[PDB]
Amino acid sequence: VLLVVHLVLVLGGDGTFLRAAELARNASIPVLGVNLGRIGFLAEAEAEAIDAVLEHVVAQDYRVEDRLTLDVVVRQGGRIVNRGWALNEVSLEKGPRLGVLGVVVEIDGRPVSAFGCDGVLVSTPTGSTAYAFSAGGPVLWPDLEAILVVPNNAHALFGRPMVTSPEATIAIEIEADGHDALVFCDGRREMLIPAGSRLEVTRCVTSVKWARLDSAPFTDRLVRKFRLPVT
Amino acid sequence: VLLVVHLVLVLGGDGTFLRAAELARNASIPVLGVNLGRIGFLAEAEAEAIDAVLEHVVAQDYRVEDRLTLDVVVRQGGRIVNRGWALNEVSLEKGPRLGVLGVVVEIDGRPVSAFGCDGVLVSTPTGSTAYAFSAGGPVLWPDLEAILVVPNNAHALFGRPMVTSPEATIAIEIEADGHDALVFCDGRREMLIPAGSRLEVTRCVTSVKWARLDSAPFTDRLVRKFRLPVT
Amino acid sequence: VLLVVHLVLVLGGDGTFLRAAELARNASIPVLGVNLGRIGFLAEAEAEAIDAVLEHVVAQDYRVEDRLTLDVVVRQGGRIVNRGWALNEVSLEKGPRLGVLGVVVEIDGRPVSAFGCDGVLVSTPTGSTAYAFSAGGPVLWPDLEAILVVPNNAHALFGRPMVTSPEATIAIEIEADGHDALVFCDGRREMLIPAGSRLEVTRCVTSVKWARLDSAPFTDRLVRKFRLPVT
Amino acid sequence: VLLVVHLVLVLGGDGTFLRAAELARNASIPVLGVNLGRIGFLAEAEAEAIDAVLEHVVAQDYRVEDRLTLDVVVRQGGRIVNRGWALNEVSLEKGPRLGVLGVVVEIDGRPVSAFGCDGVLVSTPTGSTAYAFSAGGPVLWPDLEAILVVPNNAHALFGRPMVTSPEATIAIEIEADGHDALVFCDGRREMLIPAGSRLEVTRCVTSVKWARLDSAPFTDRLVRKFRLPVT
Ligand SMILES: NC(=O)c1ccc[n+]([C@@H]2O[C@H](COP(=O)([O-])OP(=O)(O)OC[C@H]3O[C@@H](n4cnc5c(N)ncnc54)[C@H](O)[C@@H]3O)[C@@H](O)[C@H]2O)c1
Ligand SMILES: NC(=O)c1ccc[n+]([C@@H]2O[C@H](COP(=O)([O-])OP(=O)(O)OC[C@H]3O[C@@H](n4cnc5c(N)ncnc54)[C@H](O)[C@@H]3O)[C@@H](O)[C@H]2O)c1
Ligand SMILES: NC(=O)c1ccc[n+]([C@@H]2O[C@H](COP(=O)([O-])OP(=O)(O)OC[C@H]3O[C@@H](n4cnc5c(N)ncnc54)[C@H](O)[C@@H]3O)[C@@H](O)[C@H]2O)c1
Ligand SMILES: NC(=O)c1ccc[n+]([C@@H]2O[C@H](COP(=O)([O-])OP(=O)(O)OC[C@H]3O[C@@H](n4cnc5c(N)ncnc54)[C@H](O)[C@@H]3O)[C@@H](O)[C@H]2O)c1
Repeated sequence: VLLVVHLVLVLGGDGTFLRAAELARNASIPVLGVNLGRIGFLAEAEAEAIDAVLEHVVAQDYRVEDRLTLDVVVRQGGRIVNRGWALNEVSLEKGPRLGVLGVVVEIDGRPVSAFGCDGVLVSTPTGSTAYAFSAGGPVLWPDLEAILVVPNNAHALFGRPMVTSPEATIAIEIEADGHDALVFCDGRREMLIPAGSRLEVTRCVTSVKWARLDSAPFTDRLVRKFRLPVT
Repeated sequence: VLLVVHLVLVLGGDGTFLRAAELARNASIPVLGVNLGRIGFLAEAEAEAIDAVLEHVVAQDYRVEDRLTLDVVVRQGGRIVNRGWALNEVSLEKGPRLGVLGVVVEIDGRPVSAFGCDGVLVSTPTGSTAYAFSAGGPVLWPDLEAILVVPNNAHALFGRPMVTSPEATIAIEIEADGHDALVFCDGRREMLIPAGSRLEVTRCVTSVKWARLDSAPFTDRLVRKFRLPVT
Repeated sequence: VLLVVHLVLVLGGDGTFLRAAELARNASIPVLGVNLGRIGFLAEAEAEAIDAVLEHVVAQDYRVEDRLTLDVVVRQGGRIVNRGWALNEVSLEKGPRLGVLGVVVEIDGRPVSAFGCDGVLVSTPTGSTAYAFSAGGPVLWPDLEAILVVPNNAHALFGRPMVTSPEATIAIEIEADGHDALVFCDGRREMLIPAGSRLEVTRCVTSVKWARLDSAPFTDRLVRKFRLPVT
Repeated sequence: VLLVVHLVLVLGGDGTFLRAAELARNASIPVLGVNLGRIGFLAEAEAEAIDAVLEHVVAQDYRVEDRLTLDVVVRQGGRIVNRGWALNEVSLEKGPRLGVLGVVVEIDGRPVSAFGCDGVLVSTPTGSTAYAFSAGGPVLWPDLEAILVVPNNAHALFGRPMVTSPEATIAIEIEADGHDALVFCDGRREMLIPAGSRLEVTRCVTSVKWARLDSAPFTDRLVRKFRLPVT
């Protein structure tokens, strides 16, 4: 049992959760998280109804559901040249003081889209209401089994989000003649994506573990924290 | 093994499968079909290499996935007054020479959003590439197990497509105080919705049955039928 | 100075202005109105501080901008068979118990896109916050001089809203080979469109006349009527 | 008369054009540009029908139309702390190895939207078919008079593009507690946007000059170069 702060417990926020989640996954030990004042999505609770929280983790009140989390590898011609993971997503991204980045999205070996773009977001349903949400994404209910593909500012006619089945092979091909790209996962863990390389995102063998205290619907979080006028 | 035209076999189009597959639906027997010149999505075989198909119908060579399908009934407080099912999706539609239709959208029995609109769409993943796509909805992998909610011309701040978990219950309550609506199922099977009714879609217990001949990736159908510019 | 209810004065709603403003339209005399409790966009005055308004109607204190309005006629090869005008917009709409409507979209007499759909919308900038908004269209500043094209539930790769120059001619040719459609004007004034017709909208020579009482910024209307979350 | 390369003439592409355009504006001298093989939007011609090009610039075949171009100022409390311009746009942007950037969009002194975001794109109609296009933007016909406001990946419920009248005051307020932001214009001319600062985009007194050789419709460029299936 462990704590990361301002079974796994975390007392802070979404930023700290995906920080939490990293090891909690790593150690196949269910993560648990509670808000510390600052409003954030992923946190099952606020820092106000506390005692019950801790108590329930001692009284053993929660569950662990297989949240899709993704494994990312960059490989240089046959040759895996880098590996990663993320609870939220794998953000393919261009440098900042740079221009449009050339990229090919292939799913299950068919290239579904090519374009110039800020980058590509392949996100879990678990993180469907983040950046991918930012990029026009649909909301995915955390318990789905699927992969979310949402391009980042694509100079293209077609960039409609695609949601494929949990078992497919998403590939971003980085143009040779172009620039080194970037990958960040859940906000951290940058890696370099050399031009000519090729991203490849897939489901990771070990999903992370999500400790539900209130076994209530996503619909209850989603409206309250986003402030949906359900009028 | 029956034949239908514009084991189940059909020589027509999308509405011929929905017609064909309609009857087979009750007769538990997997649907299979050939597109008829003019672009048709769900046809595993086309109006060009039709003959060759036959073999799979004679040797009975293909496989069947239980595609998520949806069950719908309109109810006025505890009184289920009608039910429908769908291959593509279930569109609630306002009267035809009418105006915006009054609405509150509930998911998980939780109200997510209220508004006037053309209406709201509830789709099977396979229907995400039909009406829902046109109406602003994302692409879902056909083999998915999940439900898609797309509001139809919603005079709203937010009408983002929602991809729900198959273990859900989507319900739209129709304004009593206003006009009676319409509901369609696979675009066919229209039904009349009393003002004040409550729409309610859920994962259908009896999937449709699919005759897959050539086990290629969905990205190959999606590309040609949609003619995706990987330009 | 005439009064209409759910100088031109009205005590109703958006469709009461469109009704009121309708007749005044021929009578060249600026429209002015008060919203009636339930949210109404175009009302420069509301159902709360109504009385105070009056002054501007008695002292005749306000000003008039010539809001771009549009002229529409349906023609079958050189034969203009009907015409309409609009405050908000001009929606081509498919038959009501029908299916997708066949279409080629031409702007500047150049074909930009073809498809089936619910239909296509042509709007005055003031109509961009009405149907066109709901149908996927952007917000245009009301005082604009420009025309907005928004396709309505278009089974297409690309149906991006188009904001054209007022010095243009937008034309949608309706499939002959298929079904007859419908066209509306301010949602009212429906017209029947023969299959094969050719829709043609252009900058209307005779703008509507606007009675602006309180010279505030449009962002103040837009915020309250829309209730924009600057949260 | 002057040339920038691989009255103003330019022989290269869109990248070089907005490079061209900078001074050509600066020296109130109409810009003119011709493709040099590499496909790009803004260039009136290709490097294949050349002689006529040059010739027409000597025979004086073209025109100069007042393309909206924008003036940008960043000011530190009353105090203008930096000024800019751009033919395309003013891109408000967060650092790259950073997180969501806090920002308030006010038009004509009413704050229309606040959110966390990659940044804000305020673009001319002249550049409507670029990044703003990337960010979900509508296409604006170059000759319009308007300002385009398109947020860059906003963690917000509402980020609908807004098109206001040419004479309004767009303001992005950079949160104090946040991070220094960035501005790039047409790809160049970076400037630093300190937290607590406040962006302010407006029409620049001197529009740039666009030299039309073929006085044809935008619709002709737009379909050909984008490859619109107008089928
Ligand atoms: N929308 C954008 O422009 C943007 C900026 C970069 C990062 N992000 C997301 O933020 C996450 C990291 O956050 P940060 O601490 O680095 O701060 P940040 O400045 O990058 O902003 C992140 C915001 O998104 C929220 N968030 C994080 N993960 C989420 C999720 N899965 N679902 C819903 N909301 C979530 C956080 O609470 C915070 O409000 C990344 O995993 C990425 O998904 C999106
Ligand atoms: N686009 C719209 O706004 C709209 C309006 C009416 C109904 N529909 C759709 O019509 C479908 C039934 O089609 P129909 O054969 O009766 O003809 P139709 O005249 O209603 O037009 C259907 C169009 O959608 C295509 N289509 C049908 N199912 C599809 C699928 N699952 N994936 C991709 N494309 C598909 C057909 O090829 C055809 O081009 C319904 O499932 C509904 O989704 C769409
Ligand atoms: N949302 C849709 O899919 C849809 C379908 C039918 C027609 N319409 C719109 O209906 C409008 C006429 O409205 P109605 O009074 O006859 O009632 P209605 O029953 O057709 O609903 C109109 C709704 O749009 C609002 N509205 C009307 N004009 C507006 C404007 N210019 N800006 C912002 N909001 C506006 C009204 O307040 C009302 O909420 C037409 O101009 C058309 O744009 C929209
Ligand atoms: N879509 C994106 O993700 C993205 C990336 C950054 C820059 N841009 C745009 O590109 C421009 C600068 O181009 P760059 O040479 O630095 O290369 P770049 O790598 O930034 O890509 C720019 C692309 O946009 C095209 N372009 C530039 N201005 C345009 C316009 N006004 N309308 C239509 N297309 C245009 C260029 O031809 C090129 O294909 C900037 O002004 C900005 O508008 C957009």
